[PDB]
Amino acid sequence: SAHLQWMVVRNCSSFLIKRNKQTYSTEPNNLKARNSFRYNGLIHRKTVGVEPAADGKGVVVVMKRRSGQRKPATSYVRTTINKNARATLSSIRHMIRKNKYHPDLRMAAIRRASAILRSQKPVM
Amino acid sequence: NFAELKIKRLRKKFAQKMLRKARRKLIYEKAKHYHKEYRQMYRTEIRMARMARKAGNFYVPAEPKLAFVIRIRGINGVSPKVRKVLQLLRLRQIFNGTFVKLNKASINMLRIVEPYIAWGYPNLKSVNELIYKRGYGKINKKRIALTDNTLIARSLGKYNIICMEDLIHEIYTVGKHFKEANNFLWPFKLSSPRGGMKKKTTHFVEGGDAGNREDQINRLIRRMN
Amino acid sequence: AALRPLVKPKIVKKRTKKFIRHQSDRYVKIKRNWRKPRGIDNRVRRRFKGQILMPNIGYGSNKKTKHMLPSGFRKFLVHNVKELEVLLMCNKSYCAEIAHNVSSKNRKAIVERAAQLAIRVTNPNARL
Amino acid sequence: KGKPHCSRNPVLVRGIGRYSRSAMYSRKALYKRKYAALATVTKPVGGGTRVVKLRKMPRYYPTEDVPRKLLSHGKKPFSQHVRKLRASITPGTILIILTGRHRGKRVVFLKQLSSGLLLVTGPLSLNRVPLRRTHQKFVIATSTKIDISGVKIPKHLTDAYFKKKKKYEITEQRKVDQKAVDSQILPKIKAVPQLQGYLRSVFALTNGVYPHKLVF
Amino acid sequence: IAHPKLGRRARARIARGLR
Amino acid sequence: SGRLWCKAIFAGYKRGLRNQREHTALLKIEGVYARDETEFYLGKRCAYVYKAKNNTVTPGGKPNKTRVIWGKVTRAHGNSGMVRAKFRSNLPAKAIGHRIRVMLYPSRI
RNA sequence: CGCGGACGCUACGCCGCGACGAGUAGGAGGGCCGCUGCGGUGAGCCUUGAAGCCUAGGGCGCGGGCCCGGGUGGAGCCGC
RNA sequence: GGGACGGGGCCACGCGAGCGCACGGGGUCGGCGGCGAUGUCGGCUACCCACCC
Ligand SMILES: [Mg+2]
Ligand SMILES: [Mg+2]
Ligand SMILES: [Mg+2]
Ligand SMILES: [Mg+2]
Ligand SMILES: [Mg+2]
Ligand SMILES: [Mg+2]
Repeated sequence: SAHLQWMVVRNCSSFLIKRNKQTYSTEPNNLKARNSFRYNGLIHRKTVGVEPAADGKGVVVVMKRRSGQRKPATSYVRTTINKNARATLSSIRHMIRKNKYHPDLRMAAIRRASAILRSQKPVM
Repeated sequence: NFAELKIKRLRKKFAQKMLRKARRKLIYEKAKHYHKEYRQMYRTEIRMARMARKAGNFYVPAEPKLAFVIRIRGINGVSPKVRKVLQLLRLRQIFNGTFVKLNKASINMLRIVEPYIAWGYPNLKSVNELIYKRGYGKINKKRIALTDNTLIARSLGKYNIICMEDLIHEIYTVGKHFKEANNFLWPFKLSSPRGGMKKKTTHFVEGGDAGNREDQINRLIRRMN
Repeated sequence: AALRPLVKPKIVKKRTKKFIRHQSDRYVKIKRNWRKPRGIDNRVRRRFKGQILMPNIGYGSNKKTKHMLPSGFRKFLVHNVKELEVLLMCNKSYCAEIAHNVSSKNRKAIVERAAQLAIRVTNPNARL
Repeated sequence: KGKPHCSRNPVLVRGIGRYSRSAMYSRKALYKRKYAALATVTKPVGGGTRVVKLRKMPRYYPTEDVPRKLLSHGKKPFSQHVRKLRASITPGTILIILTGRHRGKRVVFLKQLSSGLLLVTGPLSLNRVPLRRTHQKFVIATSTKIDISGVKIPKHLTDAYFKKKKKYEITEQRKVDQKAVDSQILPKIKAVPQLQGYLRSVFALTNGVYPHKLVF
Repeated sequence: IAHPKLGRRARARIARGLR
Repeated sequence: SGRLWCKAIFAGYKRGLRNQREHTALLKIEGVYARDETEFYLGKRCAYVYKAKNNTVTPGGKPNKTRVIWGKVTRAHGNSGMVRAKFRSNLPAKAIGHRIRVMLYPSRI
């Protein structure tokens, strides 16, 4: 379940990191990257992940369905957005709001993608 | 329908606005009545000596019912029977002061520690300038100050003591409910005396600071307070 | 002219020197590390006047300005490129400090990647 | 509607009115005043019509914000303070300027500005000190006054006139208003005996002078 | 008039003399 | 074109007998010889002027060789005319007996 | 009419209010202090130079101590 | 009862609406001015030396 494996994963995983009186986490669908109950992506039934495009430009969005939970093959779903700056943030505010799908992760799933759009700019 | 539920919430906001108004007329009237009773209690202790000098007799006033007890000496080198007393008046540091009502059963207790205290009989002003300035409460074994009447009216509502000026009428004229407003007051934290004491050890008679000093203790509260 | 921290608080500290072991300079076999002296004749443990002070806990620092560099950044220790994806969200508070054994053909590709993400690196011109 | 009348009770001390709320009720006559009872903006196109939005959503958030701060009550910006004087300074007195590059010249006071600083104008023929702002704190007041009420000070000169802009060159209006005031002030100080060399010389200490001993 | 249980009608009639 | 300050001879830190607290340094002022006179010298900006080897900047001038340590006068001391002073940085022991200045200009007259 | 509302909560966490702090022999608890080794794990680092030494180089921690830059050195090493 | 023109004080005389000053649940400026490339501005700590205790 969920609270069972948080009581298991919270200290002896391998995606976990400890140095300089700090704590981070390298999960494949995490944001803010830090070990907490709400930002882990392997436990819940519903998970949000925001990644850079495999090409040079764009932002992919890894969702997760509910039907096939134990089938890691077709459990997630990837979409790709390669547009301007406003409507991408609107289509993420809509993906997380108007489906009532895990609404806690909205502002951080906008901040991280406004940092990918800041990132993929041609540097001066 | 969410047309009526708004007005129903506004009734509860107006009923308490009227309850603060009918508590702010009450504290003002309970104060004005006392301001009349303190004139009457000071003048009538003069008038019996003017009529007793018209004839040629004498007017002895009654012995007062309130003393103010300050510790002056330290924690080191203390007699064990003494230290129990100074922990039955709740005087733990140096320079702590309390208010003690008087009787035969508490003069003989305040006699055995004459070398460590300097007690007196306070005036009306130096009760104001100890409640308003250095007066902290005791709420749940803590030390919470006094910035409102509602901090008194929680722990003293069962004695018709709903403000500060009733607690002062109780202390000055010692009412029935003195214990429940003197265990409540945390012990005071006075400062060091300005100018300087004469000599700490000896009695006030031979030029010291200890012992009785019946109305010179307001010359040690205007100095220390 | 740099990467500005988020907020720049006034760092105050309660002691700026070190602690040295008692009778450290008369000998060489005494190191300058701290060892609480446990005699009975002694002057330090019983706090005489004008001697070497001791390390109590009162010299501790405020939890808001603890571990803070003078520039206003905290530190973090990085080996490869893969751990800088950690800091693309926590950016304006913590800084990276590249390890020692990393050779000089990789720092060319780490610092460039750590200029897109707008992450401060404490030692960017290490080897050349 | 209705005119704004002045405040009915006067002020006795700072904070305390002289009338209570009973003589104020009958003074107000509160016996006869009973009381009982945008973002969407459309536009045409020369398709269809488009509805624009005012104050649209951002395009780039930072990775971390800073929180709001609390509210105090009694903190005003500088242009909304009170302005003070000393007791001794009046218009027409004689001052001893101290700290400029005009170190120690005996000068003449005019007025108090709206920002606080003084309007200290020496006669430029005597002390080489024109109309020039100084500060009240740095000025020692020599008890020696002249009459001033027969002047016509211009109304365009203020702090916005002396305030810095950014070598230098003197504007011709400084030469105008300096001559215009000095041609009215100067016959008052010339007609007093032994003053045009007094304003002229400088204050300086020497052996046998202690400031707490002489009165000035 | 003070304690809220009894004098509610007294503050009632005061609300129906103050307007 | 003359002196616009007043003489003041530094005398000692605020010490007890077997301690010392160097953050409050005493002064004597030539002309004053009681505690009743020293109500003129409260809040006056005092200073200290020395000189060194290297060349340093100077506000409104070419870089000279001289340096300063500003300060402030806080309260009286004794019944004779001694007075305390709080400098920003605490003073050296080289100046016991030397000359510091006090100004007058934060006046109250 | 409009499609809008910061931060947080590793619950062994985070935040707030009060009084207190001396200490030998001695007792207990926390140690993201440290050494040498084994199961696990870091798609770890390494002859474009690892351990180890040196240092008037830059810094953090109450402290035990650690980390970085600059020199020598030449083949194996560390964190959780 | 006035005494046949009498001055000061009384928190007496179950939805009223809008505005502003404030000794009011812990500081703000919606205020400014001079110094800056081969000689100068900063660096508490870490190195040598002097002094007060
Ligand atoms: Mg003793
Ligand atoms: Mg004194
Ligand atoms: Mg012994
Ligand atoms: Mg202890
Ligand atoms: Mg060495
Ligand atoms: Mg070999």
